[PDB]
Amino acid sequence: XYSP
Amino acid sequence: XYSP
Amino acid sequence: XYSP
Amino acid sequence: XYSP
Amino acid sequence: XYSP
Amino acid sequence: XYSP
Amino acid sequence: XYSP
Amino acid sequence: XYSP
Amino acid sequence: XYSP
Amino acid sequence: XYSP
Amino acid sequence: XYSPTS
Amino acid sequence: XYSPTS
Amino acid sequence: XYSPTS
Amino acid sequence: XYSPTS
Amino acid sequence: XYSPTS
Amino acid sequence: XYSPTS
Amino acid sequence: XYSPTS
Amino acid sequence: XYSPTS
Amino acid sequence: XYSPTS
Amino acid sequence: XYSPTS
Amino acid sequence: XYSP
Amino acid sequence: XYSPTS
Amino acid sequence: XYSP
Amino acid sequence: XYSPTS
Amino acid sequence: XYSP
Amino acid sequence: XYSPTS
Amino acid sequence: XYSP
Amino acid sequence: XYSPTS
Amino acid sequence: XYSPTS
Amino acid sequence: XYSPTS
Amino acid sequence: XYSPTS
Amino acid sequence: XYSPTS
Amino acid sequence: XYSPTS
Amino acid sequence: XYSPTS
Amino acid sequence: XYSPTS
Amino acid sequence: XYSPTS
Amino acid sequence: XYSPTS
Amino acid sequence: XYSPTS
Amino acid sequence: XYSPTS
Amino acid sequence: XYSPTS
Amino acid sequence: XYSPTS
Amino acid sequence: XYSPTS
Amino acid sequence: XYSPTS
Amino acid sequence: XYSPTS
Amino acid sequence: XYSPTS
Amino acid sequence: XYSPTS
Amino acid sequence: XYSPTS
Amino acid sequence: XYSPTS
Amino acid sequence: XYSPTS
Amino acid sequence: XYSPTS
Amino acid sequence: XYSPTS
Amino acid sequence: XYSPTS
Amino acid sequence: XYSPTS
Amino acid sequence: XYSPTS
Amino acid sequence: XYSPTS
Amino acid sequence: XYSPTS
Amino acid sequence: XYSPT
Amino acid sequence: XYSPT
Amino acid sequence: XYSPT
Amino acid sequence: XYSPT
Amino acid sequence: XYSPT
Amino acid sequence: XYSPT
Amino acid sequence: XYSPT
Amino acid sequence: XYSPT
Amino acid sequence: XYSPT
Amino acid sequence: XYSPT
Amino acid sequence: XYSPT
Amino acid sequence: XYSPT
Amino acid sequence: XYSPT
Amino acid sequence: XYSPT
Repeated sequence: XYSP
Repeated sequence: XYSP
Repeated sequence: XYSP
Repeated sequence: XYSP
Repeated sequence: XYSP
Repeated sequence: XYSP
Repeated sequence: XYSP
Repeated sequence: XYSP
Repeated sequence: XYSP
Repeated sequence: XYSP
Repeated sequence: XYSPTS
Repeated sequence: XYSPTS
Repeated sequence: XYSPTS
Repeated sequence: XYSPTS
Repeated sequence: XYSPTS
Repeated sequence: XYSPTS
Repeated sequence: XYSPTS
Repeated sequence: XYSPTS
Repeated sequence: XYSPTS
Repeated sequence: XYSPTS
Repeated sequence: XYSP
Repeated sequence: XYSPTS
Repeated sequence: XYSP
Repeated sequence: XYSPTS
Repeated sequence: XYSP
Repeated sequence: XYSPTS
Repeated sequence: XYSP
Repeated sequence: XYSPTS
Repeated sequence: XYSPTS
Repeated sequence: XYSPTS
Repeated sequence: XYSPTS
Repeated sequence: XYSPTS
Repeated sequence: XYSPTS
Repeated sequence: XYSPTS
Repeated sequence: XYSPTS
Repeated sequence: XYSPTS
Repeated sequence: XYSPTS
Repeated sequence: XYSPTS
Repeated sequence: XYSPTS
Repeated sequence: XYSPTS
Repeated sequence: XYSPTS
Repeated sequence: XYSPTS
Repeated sequence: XYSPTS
Repeated sequence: XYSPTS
Repeated sequence: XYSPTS
Repeated sequence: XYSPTS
Repeated sequence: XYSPTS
Repeated sequence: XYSPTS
Repeated sequence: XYSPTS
Repeated sequence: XYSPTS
Repeated sequence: XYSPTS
Repeated sequence: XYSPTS
Repeated sequence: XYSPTS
Repeated sequence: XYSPTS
Repeated sequence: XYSPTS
Repeated sequence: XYSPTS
Repeated sequence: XYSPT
Repeated sequence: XYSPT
Repeated sequence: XYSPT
Repeated sequence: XYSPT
Repeated sequence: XYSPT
Repeated sequence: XYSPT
Repeated sequence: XYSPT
Repeated sequence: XYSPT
Repeated sequence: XYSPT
Repeated sequence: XYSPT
Repeated sequence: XYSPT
Repeated sequence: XYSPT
Repeated sequence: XYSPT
Repeated sequence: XYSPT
């Protein structure tokens, strides 16, 4: 997986 | 996977 | 995978 | 995969 | 794949 | 694939 | 493939 | 392929 | 292919 | 191919 | 291929 | 292939 | 392949 | 393949 | 494959 | 594969 | 695979 | 796989 | 896998 | 896997 | 995973 | 796995 | 995992 | 696993 | 895990 | 696991 | 774990 | 596990 | 596709 | 396609 | 696809 | 297609 | 895909 | 197509 | 995918 | 995926 | 994924 | 994932 | 994950 | 994770 | 994790 | 963790 | 962790 | 983790 | 994780 | 993860 | 992941 | 993932 | 993924 | 994916 | 994908 | 995809 | 795709 | 596609 | 497609 | 397509 | 962990 | 983990 | 993990 | 993982 | 993963 | 993955 | 993946 | 994937 | 994929 | 894919 | 794809 | 595809 | 495709 | 396609  |  |  |  |  |  |  |  |  |  | 010019 | 020019 | 020029 | 030029 | 040029 | 050029 | 070039 | 180049 | 290049 | 290059 |  | 390169 |  | 390189 |  | 390299 |  | 290299 | 039917 | 039927 | 049906 | 039938 | 149906 | 029939 | 249905 | 349904 | 449903 | 639902 | 739901 | 819910 | 909820 | 809640 | 349910 | 269900 | 269901 | 169903 | 069904 | 059905 | 059916 | 049917 | 039928 | 029938 | 019938 | 019949 | 019959 | 009969 | 029985 | 039985 | 039986 | 039996 | 039997 | 038998 | 037998 | 036998 | 036998 | 035999 | 034999 | 033999 | 033999 | 032999 998760790359905000 | 997930690339917001 | 998923590329918003 | 998925490219919104 | 899918290219909205 | 799919190109909406 | 598919090109709507 | 398919070209609607 | 198919060209509607 | 097919050209409707 | 088929190669139209629609 | 099919290669249109829509 | 299919390779349009939309 | 499909390789458009949208 | 699909490899567009959007 | 899918490999766009968005 | 998916490997974009966004 | 997914391997973007954002 | 996911392996970006942000 | 996830292995970014932020 | 999670990479804010 | 997660193994970044921040 | 979590990498603020 | 988590194994960063901060 | 947690890496502030 | 967690095993950083701070 | 926790690494402030 | 936690095993840093601070 | 292989043995599609209908 | 291979042996399509209908 | 392999034996798609409908 | 190969041996299409109908 | 393998034996998709509908 | 190869040996189409009907 | 394997035996997707609908 | 394996036997996805809907 | 394995038997995802919906 | 295993039997995810919704 | 195992039987995640929602 | 095991039976996560929400 | 085991039966996490929320 | 075991039955974490919130 | 060891956590049985015999 | 070890977590049986014998 | 090890998680049997014997 | 190891997760049998013997 | 390993996930048999013996 | 490994997922047999022996 | 590996997924046999021996 | 590898998916035999021996 | 590899998918034999030996 | 490779898909033999030996 | 490769699809023999040896 | 290649599709022999040796 | 290539489709021999050796 | 090529389709021999050697 | 050891699970004999 | 060890699961004998 | 080890799964003998 | 090991799955003997 | 290893699947002997 | 390894599938001996 | 490896499929010996 | 490898399919020996 | 490899299909020896 | 490779199909030796 | 390769079809040796 | 290649068809040696 | 190539058909040597 | 090529048909050597």
